[PDB]
Amino acid sequence: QVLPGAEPLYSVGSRIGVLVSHGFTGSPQSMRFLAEGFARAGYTVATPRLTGHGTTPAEMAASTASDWTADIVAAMRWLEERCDVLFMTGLSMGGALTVWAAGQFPERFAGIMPINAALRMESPDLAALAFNPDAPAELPGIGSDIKAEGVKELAYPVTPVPAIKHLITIGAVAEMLLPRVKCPALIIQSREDHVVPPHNGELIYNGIGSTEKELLWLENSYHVATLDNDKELILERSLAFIRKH
Amino acid sequence: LQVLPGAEPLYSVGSRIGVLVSHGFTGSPQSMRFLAEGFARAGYTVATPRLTGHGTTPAEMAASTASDWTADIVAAMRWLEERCDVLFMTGLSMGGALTVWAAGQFPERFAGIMPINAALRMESPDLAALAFNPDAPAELPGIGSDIKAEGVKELAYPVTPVPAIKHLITIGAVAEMLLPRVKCPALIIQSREDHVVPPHNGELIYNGIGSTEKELLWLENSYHVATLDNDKELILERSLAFIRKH
Ligand SMILES: [Cl-]
Ligand SMILES: [Cl-]
Repeated sequence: QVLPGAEPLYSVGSRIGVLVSHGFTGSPQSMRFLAEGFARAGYTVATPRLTGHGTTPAEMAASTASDWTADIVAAMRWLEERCDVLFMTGLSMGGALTVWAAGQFPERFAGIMPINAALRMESPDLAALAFNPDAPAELPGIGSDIKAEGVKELAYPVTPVPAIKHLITIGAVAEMLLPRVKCPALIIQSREDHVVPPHNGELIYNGIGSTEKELLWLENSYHVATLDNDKELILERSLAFIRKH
Repeated sequence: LQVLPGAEPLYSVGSRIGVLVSHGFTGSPQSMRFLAEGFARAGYTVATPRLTGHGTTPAEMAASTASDWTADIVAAMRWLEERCDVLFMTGLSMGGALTVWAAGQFPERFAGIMPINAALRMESPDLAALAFNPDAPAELPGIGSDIKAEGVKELAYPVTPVPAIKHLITIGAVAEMLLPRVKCPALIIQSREDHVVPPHNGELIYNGIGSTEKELLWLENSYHVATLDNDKELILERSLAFIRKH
């Protein structure tokens, strides 16, 4: 059973496609505005629901980084059916999957837009839960770090402790893949972010092999930027980035 | 399954002070045997485990994970705690990343650690592109015996099983992120020249741990599998010295 509001978005338009990925404990709700923005400009758009997300925390507890990378591949194949040119964007772990897909399939994307990508969590407490034989099954949730007032994210209200190692793994693999990324990149990072360190944007800008790259700092959003004050700016810049690459 | 000849674990019961000795990815206890026997002849209780999927077949290793390997280190820690009041841990490559992981994960538990050429950051795009690759082969060419001393052989698999690669990187990253939590005394042993794991890994550890007592020992005459190499004697001697003094 899919929680209401967490369903995936598949829209068919032109032969230019965009893959949009949400992050860890979240769902396609956090990406909907953006996804809709691209479909409305006429692009084909795949915004998958990642395995164990938008259902229950227990399901997520049993999900892995192999599932999630397979979800991105499956969405790339859906786009390659409909499309000649692909872009990918994503929030947080979705932004790490974006970097991962572009390093993994270096010739396949015309461009990427990672947003607050979670390559390095830099958290000793989080690392101390990855393989803790004495840890609770769940902690309090990671959701709704948003500057704009009265705005809600559909995400689990808790963090499933067995899934934590898989977040850290996707980030690590994406960081090591950075020099293999060569497509144009628009790296969007919140200047203040209380979930993923802002330095991740510099990390990406400084490590990729792309010759065409820009680091765009968001001044009016925290972590969930795609639902925040800068959501419209993200859409505008990303539409211009698509149009020009 | 049958354990390969030479790949048997080493367990030795001795005093109230114990040492957990961990080998690395595609390797086996044989690469740690010289060190482990040394600590046992000195009278210490010694656990040198055979990691899940290792010293059997590359197919069994393909089915083994980082949850398996950290659970192996946890059970060796439990075996030592039954027999011992004080614990140390040492290990080579992924076993040295596991040594960092256990000292960060259980910060009061160890009196000291000696990671050797610890594999926290492989810094290899080619490896990272095998981690979740839907088109990769089942096996690659092996990583075994990067050894400066001529003639010396390591008992490690002759191939790298591709699916196990994601777990190597996971352990290294979790260890790296735990570094500020490592507080016990540390002897970080690193080969100055290493064709497997970047040498800068020793600096990374030295600079990131919270330990007030720490030493970086650079090995001038060994490559990666230093526990088998020209500097093996120096490593045993300084590790025994480190144990007596902490
Ligand atoms: Cl995330
Ligand atoms: Cl290793």
